[PDB]
Amino acid sequence: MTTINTHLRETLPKIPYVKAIDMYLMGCFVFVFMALLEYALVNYIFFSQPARAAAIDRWSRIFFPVVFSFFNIVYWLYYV
Amino acid sequence: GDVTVILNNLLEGYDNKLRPDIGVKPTLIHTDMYVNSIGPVNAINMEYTIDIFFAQTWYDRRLKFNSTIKVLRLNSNMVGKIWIPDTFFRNSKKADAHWITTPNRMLRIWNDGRVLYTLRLTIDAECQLQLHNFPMDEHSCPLEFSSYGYPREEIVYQWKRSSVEVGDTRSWRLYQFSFVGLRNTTEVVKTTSGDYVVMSVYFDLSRRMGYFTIQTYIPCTLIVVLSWVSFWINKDAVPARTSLGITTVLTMTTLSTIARKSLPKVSYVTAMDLFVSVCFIFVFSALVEYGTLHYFVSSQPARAAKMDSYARIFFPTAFCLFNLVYWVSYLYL
Amino acid sequence: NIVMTQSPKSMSMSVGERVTLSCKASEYVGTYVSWYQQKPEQSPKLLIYGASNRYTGVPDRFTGSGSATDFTLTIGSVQAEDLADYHCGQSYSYPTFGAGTKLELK
Amino acid sequence: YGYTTDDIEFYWRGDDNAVTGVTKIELPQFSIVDYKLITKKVVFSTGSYPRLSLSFKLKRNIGYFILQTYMPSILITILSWVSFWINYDASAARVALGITTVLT
Amino acid sequence: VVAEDGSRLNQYDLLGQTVDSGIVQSSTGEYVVMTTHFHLKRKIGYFVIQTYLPCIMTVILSQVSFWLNRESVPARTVFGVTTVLTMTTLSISARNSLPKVAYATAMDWFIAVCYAFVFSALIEFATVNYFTKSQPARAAKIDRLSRIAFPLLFGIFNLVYWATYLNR
Amino acid sequence: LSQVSFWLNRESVPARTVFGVTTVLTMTTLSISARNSLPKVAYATAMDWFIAVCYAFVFS
Ligand SMILES: *[C@@H]1O[C@H](CO)[C@@H](O[C@@H]2O[C@H](CO)[C@@H](O[C@@H]3O[C@H](CO[C@H]4O[C@H](CO[C@H]5O[C@H](CO)[C@@H](O)[C@H](O)[C@@H]5O[C@H]5O[C@H](CO)[C@@H](O)[C@H](O)[C@@H]5O)[C@@H](O)[C@H](O[C@H]5O[C@H](CO)[C@@H](O)[C@H](O)[C@@H]5O)[C@@H]4O)[C@@H](O)[C@H](O[C@H]4O[C@H](CO)[C@@H](O)[C@H](O)[C@@H]4O[C@H]4O[C@H](CO)[C@@H](O)[C@H](O)[C@@H]4O[C@H]4O[C@H](CO)[C@@H](O)[C@H](O)[C@@H]4O)[C@@H]3O)[C@H](O)[C@H]2NC(C)=O)[C@H](O)[C@H]1NC(C)=O
Ligand SMILES: *[C@@H]1O[C@H](CO)[C@@H](O[C@@H]2O[C@H](CO)[C@@H](O[C@@H]3O[C@H](CO[C@H]4O[C@H](CO)[C@@H](O)[C@H](O)[C@@H]4O)[C@@H](O)[C@H](O[C@H]4O[C@H](CO)[C@@H](O)[C@H](O)[C@@H]4O)[C@@H]3O)[C@H](O)[C@H]2NC(C)=O)[C@H](O)[C@H]1NC(C)=O
Ligand SMILES: CCCCCCCCCCCCCCCCCC(=O)OC[C@@H](COP(=O)(O)OC[C@@H](N)C(=O)O)OC(=O)CCCCCCCCCCCCCCC
Ligand SMILES: *[C@@H]1O[C@H](CO)[C@@H](O[C@@H]2O[C@H](CO)[C@@H](O)[C@H](O)[C@H]2NC(C)=O)[C@H](O)[C@H]1NC(C)=O
Ligand SMILES: Cc1ccccc1-n1c(C)nc2ccccc2c1=O
Repeated sequence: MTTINTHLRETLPKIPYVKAIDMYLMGCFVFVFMALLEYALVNYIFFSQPARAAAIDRWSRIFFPVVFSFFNIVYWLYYV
Repeated sequence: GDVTVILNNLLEGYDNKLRPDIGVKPTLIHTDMYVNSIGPVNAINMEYTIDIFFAQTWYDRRLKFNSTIKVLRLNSNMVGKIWIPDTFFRNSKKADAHWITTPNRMLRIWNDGRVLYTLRLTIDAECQLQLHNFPMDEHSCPLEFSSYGYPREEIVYQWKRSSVEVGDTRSWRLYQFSFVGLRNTTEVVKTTSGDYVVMSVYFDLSRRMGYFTIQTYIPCTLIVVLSWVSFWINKDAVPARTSLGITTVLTMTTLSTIARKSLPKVSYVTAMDLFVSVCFIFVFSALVEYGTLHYFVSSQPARAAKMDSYARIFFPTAFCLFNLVYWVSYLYL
Repeated sequence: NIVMTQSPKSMSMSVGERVTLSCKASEYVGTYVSWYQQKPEQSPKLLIYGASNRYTGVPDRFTGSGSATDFTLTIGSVQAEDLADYHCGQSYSYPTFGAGTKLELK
Repeated sequence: YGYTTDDIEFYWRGDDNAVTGVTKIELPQFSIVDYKLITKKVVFSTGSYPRLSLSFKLKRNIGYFILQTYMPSILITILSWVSFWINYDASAARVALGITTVLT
Repeated sequence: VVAEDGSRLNQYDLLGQTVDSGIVQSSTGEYVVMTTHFHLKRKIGYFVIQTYLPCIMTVILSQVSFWLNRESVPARTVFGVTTVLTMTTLSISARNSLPKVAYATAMDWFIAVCYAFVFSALIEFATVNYFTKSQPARAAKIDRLSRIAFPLLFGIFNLVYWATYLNR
Repeated sequence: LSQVSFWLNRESVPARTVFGVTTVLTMTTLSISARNSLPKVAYATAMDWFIAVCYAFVFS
């Protein structure tokens, strides 16, 4: 994701405010970062209580795509 | 009123195709230079920019008048109507005068026929930078000028006592370099056209090693110490000392690529890329040492056990020694 | 409005000694500060125009010094015909004057 | 351009010293092997015109390319070979080595 | 006078103008010079979004490694290595945009401190691994101390830096 | 390279995961690189379709 952003920004002017493409890339980066942090949280409680770890994995499987779809719909209805 | 009469009398029956003293003696021209700024010095094109006020003075007995007026102070309007020396800069990739809002030119004619002619110039002057010892490299490269078509028998240039004057040097555009002084020189060069008096001004520039330090040297040594960090990791077949090594190598090669792209494509070895190559050898040595250690784990455990500490001590000492040798050799040169 | 503060309001001094008058500008006024001398029952007379430019006929003992917001008028070998009000005025914007300094003999 | 070969003739003054300064040229990436001076005539639809050709033979210096692009390839190939000295049990290590070498 | 809509600045902001008149001595005589000064103020949003947020995210990612269990050695090694590589790339990129000045800017100091934090996190992990399986209590103690120390120190540094470079 | 991961043993999860992720990253880099040579037209070229199908195969 960082590579995508860096390649994109090398073709625009140095603009202060946030562009819509920047908003989308930031949101996607936040999603990836949240996935990594969710894995770290799982690993923090792996040994002590694997049941809640499995529950968290299932909940993530269910609720990452849903929140991503909601964010996409919000983004594409705000601008278009 | 009567200055118009003087000007009309001066130009009547006057031929600006002929230099003063056409068939008598060479025309002597005294030159002065005021250096406004010395622009960026891009080693990629081996050139530097310079903005100057260029003053030329000579005697023209045809421009001789008698009046209470002692000096005629004129603008560029009359420059094209009298004879002007065809001075050009020999090592200039390109140059241009300034023309806004009017031609930045000045002409003054004195009672006895002395002429002063000044104009503003920006010049991109070529000089070949020998980039050995870069970025600990010092250069003194010239600005040469002469007449194009008049050989020594016809025009002779002469530096005044205070010919070259510099400004403040605080507002100049020298980033990698610092101005440390200058000197002027004269000589005669032989060409297919004839012998020409060539005047030269040498500007002494020393590179300041503050940008390249933080741009290349610190990251490379930091990568080297990161490579060292591997020697303390748990000693096994763990990928923590394999991925670490290979990532160190790829970062090293990327840094080398960027650093070399900093400067022009010269076939010889600079001081910077020797350092990068040595830091590139150190990381490879650490990685191969780990490989051999892991191979010997299966054969001899004590061998690997003592090898880890031996590398842990032999690497930083060798790196410090190389740093000392490198900096001592290059700084005292 | 640019208000100019002049100090001291009044100062009594003896002949032949260096006396300095200070003017302070509320805002930036590059060098468009003038010093005028007004003798009793007389119109003001321009002494210094711009910053540190003696006007014609002004004795060389009147010296002006300036800045972006701090200006001083310096009199050197004072004489007895210098007893007058001294005003500083800016001209960077619509002109404004200070209160003035009443020179005294003592 | 305008004057055909019966109006104008071109020739080198000296025929070998007409061109000077070649040996003093230094190029960062090339070396001037040599140069030739040619006299010929070229035919166009509007007539035949004199022509002079000056040509340089430039050889590229190799050392810069060696340093910048060749060594890294050999070094990455050797680092890929290093995978053979790792035991087959360490799948992650060998696969990381190979993939990283491909990426490099 | 500046036109109301006549602004082609995108990275700066025009605060106002200022004129002056003066004299310059020259070897050819004494000339009048008229001066104008345009007071400009750089906008910070672009540099925030493109350097400061990436560096803060990289530091946070490096500090995440403290919450991984001591058994997942390659995980923490990858965290440290990739964070250091990211910091180096960011330093290069952020230095690209600028003239090659010979001194250090505020951005340079911020990048250097973030680079130091990432390296210190890597060193802490190396020390933990060194003391693992020999003094597990000590390793656990240092890890659980770092988990609070590193974010706290980074926050304190950020607060100090911004307070000193914005209250100005 | 992505399809070579099939022949690995199922008891090596890190290796096949690395294969997949690095192949996807390489595909993304190639897709970013390919367009850089062409003007910014608003439709898909034949090369775009080829890259899309290759990305689909790697993802699958
Ligand atoms: C291949 O083709 C190319 C394209 O055709 C060709 O390039 C052209 O070459 C010619 C010949 O050299 C150039 O014409 C000359 O230009 C000189 C100025 O050069 C600078 O400025 C021009 C633009 O010129 C405008 O601005 C100046 C000053 O601002 C004016 O003086 C000009 O008249 C002209 O003004 C008009 O345009 C302005 C807008 O720009 C208007 O605002 C204005 O109102 C006018 O309408 C630039 O283009 C130049 O840049 C180019 O050249 C430089 C060279 O180094 C390059 O580096 C650069 O990259 C560009 O290539 C440059 O910056 C003129 O000075 C010159 O005219 C004087 O000389 C001739 C001959 O001596 C006189 O006949 C003429 O009358 C002028 O002399 C009078 O004025 C001078 C002023 O100093 C006096 O000293 C002199 O005594 C004399 O005074 C008398 O007349 C006055 C009235 O003129 C009067 O006031 C006096 O009282 C007195 O009576 C000449 O015109 C042309 O610009 C080039 N064009 C381009 C695009 O480059 C190339 O050579 C060809 N190659 C070959 C191999 O053939
Ligand atoms: C870089 O690239 C350029 C362009 O290709 C090369 O230019 C060629 O250079 C060679 C060597 O200088 C030229 O070869 C010469 O051609 C001449 C013309 O020959 C024609 O005309 C004669 C009669 O006028 C006919 O006999 C012949 O059939 C052709 O129709 C020859 O006169 C030259 O000498 C030859 O003849 C004499 C007398 O018989 C012999 O003593 C010689 O040994 C030789 O046989 C010579 O052959 C060639 O013409 C150039 N080509 C072009 C297109 O100009 C450069 O050489 C190349 N390298 C460099 C460093 O620039
Ligand atoms: C371009 C320039 C780049 C240059 C890079 C070089 C950077 C140099 C920066 C290098 C410094 C590296 C930072 C820390 C790494 C490991 C420290 C560590 O933990 O090992 C010591 C150990 C010994 O004591 P114990 O085990 O607790 O003993 C138990 C009992 N006997 C008792 O003492 O009570 O534990 C401690 O001391 C814990 C405190 C350190 C960690 C938390 C704060 C540090 C980070 C916070 C501070 C880090 C901020 C970074 C700098 C501002
Ligand atoms: C610039 O050139 C002038 C003329 O050649 C030099 O002037 C001479 O300076 C030396 C001192 O180095 C004196 O001994 C001569 O008497 C001077 N000659 C004249 C004619 O003035 C001057 O030194 C040069 N500037 C340098 C070298 O910096
Ligand atoms: C991904 C992205 C989009 C827009 C602005 C910034 C970033 N962004 C972020 C949010 N985090 C990074 C962390 C490390 C390296 C680069 C980036 C980066 O470019």
